Amino acid sequence: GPLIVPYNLPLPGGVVPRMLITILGTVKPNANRIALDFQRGNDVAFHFNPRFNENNRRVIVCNTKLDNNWGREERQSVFPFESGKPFKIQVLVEPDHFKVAVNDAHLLQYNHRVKKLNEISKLGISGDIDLTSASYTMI
Ligand SMILES: CO[C@@H]1O[C@H](CO)[C@H](O)[C@H](OCc2cn([C@@H]3O[C@H](CO)[C@H](O)[C@H](O)[C@H]3O)nn2)[C@H]1O
Ligand SMILES: [Cl-]
Ligand SMILES: [Cl-]
Repeated sequence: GPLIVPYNLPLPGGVVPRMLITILGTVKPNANRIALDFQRGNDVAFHFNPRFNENNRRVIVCNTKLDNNWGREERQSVFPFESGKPFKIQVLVEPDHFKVAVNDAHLLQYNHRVKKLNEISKLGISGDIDLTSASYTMI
């Protein structure tokens, strides 16, 4: 049975290198967006935002939100998600960046702008997905 979206996954004591977060789900048909939000309190340390129809293009927007202001976006035109299809997102925390693979293929990395990794204590998962699983493990 699917989890309820938007879904909140506590990250006890924040994130740390060698921490692997795995999100399993299926994209809804005619999906418009997906969002992962690694949060430090109200701040979003790492925002991972696949957009299925931005001016008829598919793009993943990544960014950080500090004191309610979004920063400079990082955009990646490789777009492995497809409406209707099951996906696996793996977010591996490394010393200098978040490393994201989708369906076992490296997708992008996002350098740490928020430095207090052990305060990034919650992951919000939202958008047009049926969420199957969300978990973490130390590798
Ligand atoms: C290609 O240009 C863009 O096209 C967009 C529509 O597809 C919008 O018009 C953008 O400007 C408005 C905007 C800003 N944002 C926020 O960006 C955050 C990450 O930086 C987060 O994703 C945040 O949720 C989200 O609302 N969303 N829309 C515009 O810059
Ligand atoms: Cl699609
Ligand atoms: Cl910080």
